Amino acid sequence: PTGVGYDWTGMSYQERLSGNQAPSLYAISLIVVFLCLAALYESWSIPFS
Amino acid sequence: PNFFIDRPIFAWVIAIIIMLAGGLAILKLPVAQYPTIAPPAVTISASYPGADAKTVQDTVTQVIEQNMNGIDNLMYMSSNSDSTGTVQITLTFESGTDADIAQVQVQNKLQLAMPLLPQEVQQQGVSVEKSSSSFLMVVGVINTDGTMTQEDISDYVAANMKDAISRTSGVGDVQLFGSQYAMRIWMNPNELNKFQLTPVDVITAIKAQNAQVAAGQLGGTPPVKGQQLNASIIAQTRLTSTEEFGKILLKVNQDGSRVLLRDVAKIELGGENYDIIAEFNGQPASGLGIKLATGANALDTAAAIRAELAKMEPFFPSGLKIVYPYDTTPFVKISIHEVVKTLVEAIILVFLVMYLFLQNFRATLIPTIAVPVVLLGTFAVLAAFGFSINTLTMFGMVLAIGLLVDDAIVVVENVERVMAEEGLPPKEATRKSMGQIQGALVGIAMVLSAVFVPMAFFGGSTGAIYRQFSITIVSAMALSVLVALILTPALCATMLKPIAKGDHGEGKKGFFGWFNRMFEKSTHHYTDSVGGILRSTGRYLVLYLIIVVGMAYLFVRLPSSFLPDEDQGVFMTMVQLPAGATQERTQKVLNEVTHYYLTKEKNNVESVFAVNGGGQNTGIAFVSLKDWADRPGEENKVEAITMRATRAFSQIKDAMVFAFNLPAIVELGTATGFDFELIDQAGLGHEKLTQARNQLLAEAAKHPDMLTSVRPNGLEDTPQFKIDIDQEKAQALGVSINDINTTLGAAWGGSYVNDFIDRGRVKKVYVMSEAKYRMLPDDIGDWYVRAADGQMVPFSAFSSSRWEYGSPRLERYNGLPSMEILGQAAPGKSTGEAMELMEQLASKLPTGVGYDWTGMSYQERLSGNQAPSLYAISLIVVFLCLAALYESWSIPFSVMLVVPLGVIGALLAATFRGLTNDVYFQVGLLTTIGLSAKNAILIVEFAKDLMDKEGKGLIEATLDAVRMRLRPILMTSLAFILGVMPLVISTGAGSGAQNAVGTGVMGGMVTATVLAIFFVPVFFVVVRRRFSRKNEDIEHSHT
Amino acid sequence: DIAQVQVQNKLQLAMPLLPQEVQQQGVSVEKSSSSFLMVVGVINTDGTMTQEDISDYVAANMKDAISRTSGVGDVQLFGSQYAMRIWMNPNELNKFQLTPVDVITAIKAQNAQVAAGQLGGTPPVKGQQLNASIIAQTRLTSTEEFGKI
Amino acid sequence: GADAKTVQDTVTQVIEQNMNGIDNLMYMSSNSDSTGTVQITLTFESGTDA
Amino acid sequence: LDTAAAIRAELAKMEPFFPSGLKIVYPYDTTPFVKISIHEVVKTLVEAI
Ligand SMILES: CCCCCCCCCCCCO[C@@H]1O[C@H](CO)[C@@H](O[C@H]2O[C@H](CO)[C@@H](O)[C@H](O)[C@H]2O)[C@H](O)[C@H]1O
Repeated sequence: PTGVGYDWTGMSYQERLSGNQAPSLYAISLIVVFLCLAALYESWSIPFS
Repeated sequence: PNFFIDRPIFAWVIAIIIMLAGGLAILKLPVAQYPTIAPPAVTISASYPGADAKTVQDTVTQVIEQNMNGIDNLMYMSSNSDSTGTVQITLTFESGTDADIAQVQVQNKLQLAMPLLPQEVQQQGVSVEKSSSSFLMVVGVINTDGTMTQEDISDYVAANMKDAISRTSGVGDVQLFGSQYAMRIWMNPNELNKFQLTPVDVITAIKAQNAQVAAGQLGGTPPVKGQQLNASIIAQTRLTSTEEFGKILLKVNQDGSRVLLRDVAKIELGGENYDIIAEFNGQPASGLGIKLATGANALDTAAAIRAELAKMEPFFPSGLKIVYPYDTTPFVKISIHEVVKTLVEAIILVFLVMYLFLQNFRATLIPTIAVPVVLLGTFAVLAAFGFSINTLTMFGMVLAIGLLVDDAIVVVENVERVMAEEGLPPKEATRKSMGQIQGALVGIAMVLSAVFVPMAFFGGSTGAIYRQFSITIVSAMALSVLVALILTPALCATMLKPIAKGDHGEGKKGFFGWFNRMFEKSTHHYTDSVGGILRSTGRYLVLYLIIVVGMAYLFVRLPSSFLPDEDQGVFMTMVQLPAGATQERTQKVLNEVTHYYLTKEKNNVESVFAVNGGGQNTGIAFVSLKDWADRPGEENKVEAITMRATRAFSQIKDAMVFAFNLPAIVELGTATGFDFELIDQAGLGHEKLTQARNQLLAEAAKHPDMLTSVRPNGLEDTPQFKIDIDQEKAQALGVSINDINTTLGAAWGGSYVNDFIDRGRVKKVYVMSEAKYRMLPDDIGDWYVRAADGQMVPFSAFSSSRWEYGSPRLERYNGLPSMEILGQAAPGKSTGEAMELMEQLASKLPTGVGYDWTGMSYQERLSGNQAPSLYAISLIVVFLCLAALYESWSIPFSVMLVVPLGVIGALLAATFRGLTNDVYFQVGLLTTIGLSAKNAILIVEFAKDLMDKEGKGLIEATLDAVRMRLRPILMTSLAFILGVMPLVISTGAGSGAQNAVGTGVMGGMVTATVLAIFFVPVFFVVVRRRFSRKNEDIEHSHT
Repeated sequence: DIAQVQVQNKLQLAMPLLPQEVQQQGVSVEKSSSSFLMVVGVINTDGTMTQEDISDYVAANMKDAISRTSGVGDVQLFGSQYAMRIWMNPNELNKFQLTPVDVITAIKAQNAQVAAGQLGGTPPVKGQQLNASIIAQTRLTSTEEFGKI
Repeated sequence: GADAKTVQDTVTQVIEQNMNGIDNLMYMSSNSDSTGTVQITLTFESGTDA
Repeated sequence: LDTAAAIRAELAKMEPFFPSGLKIVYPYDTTPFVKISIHEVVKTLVEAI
């Protein structure tokens, strides 16, 4: 009924945390690797390739 | 550097990364109006019901000032002992101490003296609190139907909202203003003398019939073997209603009928205490003071608290509505809105200059990219070092905009300048040009951070204040020189368009460049001229000395504020009734004040909070004003508002009432002025010291040419009421003195006796006299004390009564008896001098009359001997760095000599606006100096380069140099002064700052550069004439 | 600091289980030294005063601000502060039919402050004009007034 | 000797209103027993100074 | 050496409100030694230069 909600805590809280962390983490990490290659290698292309 | 010219995209990558660290830093960057600035203060508060000033000073105040030994980093200890029975001891610690550790040490030394306190104090509370007087917001609570009083609303407040406000995001401390529902029994004296009863019986029976009892449990361990049942055994449950307390027994008569509580007194859920009485526009109200969480954003906490109350709005009882007296937040949104507008605006202006001078969209696109970055990164390094977006940090940004604007400009310019001069394709041009300005750039970085780090190391609140700017600006400057060394040269080599040798695009533009000629012509005019002013020198040295001396005179004749007072959307008008006054009179003058603001300020005043604030004797009104867009004019602003209000309450009253606007940062050293503390040190009487204070009243009032407005900061003695109990007569009749005093006490002050439990919240239970039977001294006759053998004795049988004098508010300083004395320096004179004359006057005072400083006068007494040492370090570090950059111990003087030329024009205009030598003015001063020196440096170096690496003469060289350095100096100062312009001519929110910064700066830039482009080569050329014969002249060499 | 406060914390778990003589005579928690950092001496050349007078001056004018210096662990006082000292006469006590108990209880009665009160105290009556302090049983200041006990 | 709904609206709920402005707090959870016990657990941001 | 200097300022401050003839004396203090002892290491370093 109305106003009866849910949560995870302890164990399940921290795992909701790793879920919530997955996408941004491959986002940031993937985008860094990009910069680093475009930087070491003077190319815009090698990063897309 | 040279490196990135060929590695542009490496440059872009670092740019990007600084940007994303920046943008990230910016998305999640805290905001408040000002950063934490005040030394840590913890106040211990406790109340002793019924007590007078000396009772709380001499039973509790002192037991704590004796047990507060060995706590880390004590700065000073200061206590009020109010006749309301409350005692408040303020411990301020060394600036930058762990707030928390301090407080816990304090709370624990307290928890150890706790057994040497009286019993009422122990049960009434001793609290240890961090004392920031800065509440993020005050929400007022009202009822449209006017259904309830204040005590009801108040209890509602304590019962429903503080829970859901304190759960709101960003809300740190939540505080309750008012008295909750407590069980209030108003005794009836005649009704009690009736039945052979005293307050003793009242209290004692009340204790019997209302508590819980050490309960017990069935099947309890260890049970018997094979046991079966185990559950809770309910005992004496605390009483729920008045209706049950009426029926509690006080005395059984012979003929059986019982005498209940209901009989002898009026019984009601009442207020816990009724000293403080509040109206929001005449409608009764209670209030909440919300403090922002630590490391929290102010504006969201505002918006969240607001959505939180708005949802709860429909479940408010009949007619109750939420209102807003106080909110630092909307002003914060608008000041910040205006700083962003500025930074962006200066960017647009730089664009307009760069275009309308270099007239090529790509060139103008570069600096456009440079600053957003330096901005972001700066935002980031400050994010890294953990600052916040406050007035000090953002205006610390504005002040550095000139350095950013200039760093980018110098480079793009010199490059273009090189192509236009020589006809290299863009790259080789940029390499050449970076080649020209590189050594300078690292140099400038070193001289700039040489004037900006020393100001960081200042001490106390002022030093904090400075550290904000110092760091803000070293970061902006740092990132901008690097951007200048890494990206921008690469941006030039890349997106910059080649310009034909000997171009200058002279004329050609029928529609446009009818200007380029004008500027070319005037540029030779210019060279012509400067050579002429090196042709004879003397005049211009005199002229210089003139300017310097003027610089100084003006300097002396300048005012010294701390921070400008700003129209902050709210202010307060505080009220003081004559000594001895009552609630109703004070209250009267308040209703008159309130109605006045609502009358003769109908177009302005939005709302008034009247706080008849215990003690009675004083009252106070917190005042709200409508949004800034509906108070446009000059007479509609706080200046005028407060003036017309003090005009109102000046003559026409029997009570003194002033109306004022607040300092910006709440805990402000009042500029010219001081906090003197006069201390008693010999086992001396309060009498003697008060009379000593009178003496220094006479001695400081006799010196108007130094000191101005010297005052005590407390409430003077008032007459009090002495009731001398003939103990003999009491031991005679057989009455117990414990019973006489404890009954008397219960009668006029009251006694906290029990707790009760209403609706599922535990609340207090007091017992006092009904109003009308404890008011005027004759009421003493109305009360009775029963002996051990059982008979009634009126009080006028065993006591004598009289009037006398006493002090209601007993003050202490660092453990000893003292009297606090505020004061400021004569209209012209300085605080330091005044403080000195105060020492010479107070030196006239008695043995056991010693003196000391605190707070404002403390902070101002120690870290003010730092100014000269820090600018000594600055002069020497800056000098040493330049001595390195040029290869001379002497040439540095040719650039250090410009420093007055900018300073002079700043104070000029600053006096012409009659502003004040404040922080904003001063960091401005530096900034001004700083660019004056950068440009001086670029010119000096260019000259020298010509002399050396080309073997050009000295005079020709200076000419050439200054010539190639004319076009940029102008572009920048042009851009700057033109972006800054709005700071000077802007009102709207908070523009006291905007103007204060802007003025000195703009004036500064005008005289700075207008002087620079003539005095620099003079400075150079003369100073350069204290060096070697052969070489001299010069013009051969060998590359 | 942290240590001091955890230890002081377990000490609060022992505090209501300690007697009142102990509680009111003083329990102290110190992160202090092993030995003496220094010893400050207080004297009088002319010998105008005895020694206990000097001592009183030491706990009355001086000791409080020394134990508050930042960085000072403990102060020890070589001597005692002035306290109102009553030395009973035993035979004199059997004489008048009295014991030390009477002494204590009576001394408690004739010497304290008391929840006094206020004329015009809130809530006053409508149209009230007076609001002032009611002075009560004052604690006794001198030896002589202890004589009359 | 006290009961549960007694300890919670006299001791527990009184404490959770003073736990405002505690830094690096993740979640708050409290038990209120008639065995005489009342118990409050504050779990904090991962890595907070204990 | 610092707690020392602070106790000096507090005491020097307390001197004047003392009664008739009172004087402070110095029986014990580890400090003058610390200062003067490290000071002789200094005289050394310099003369040695
Ligand atoms: C912002 C763009 C820059 C262009 C602005 C040009 C205006 C210059 C304003 C102030 C500079 C002083 O201007 C200059 O003063 C000196 C006088 O010492 C003149 O110099 C002249 O006078 C003195 C004698 O009086 C002679 O030794 C000198 O040979 C002679 O040519 C300059 O020819 C004159 O132009």
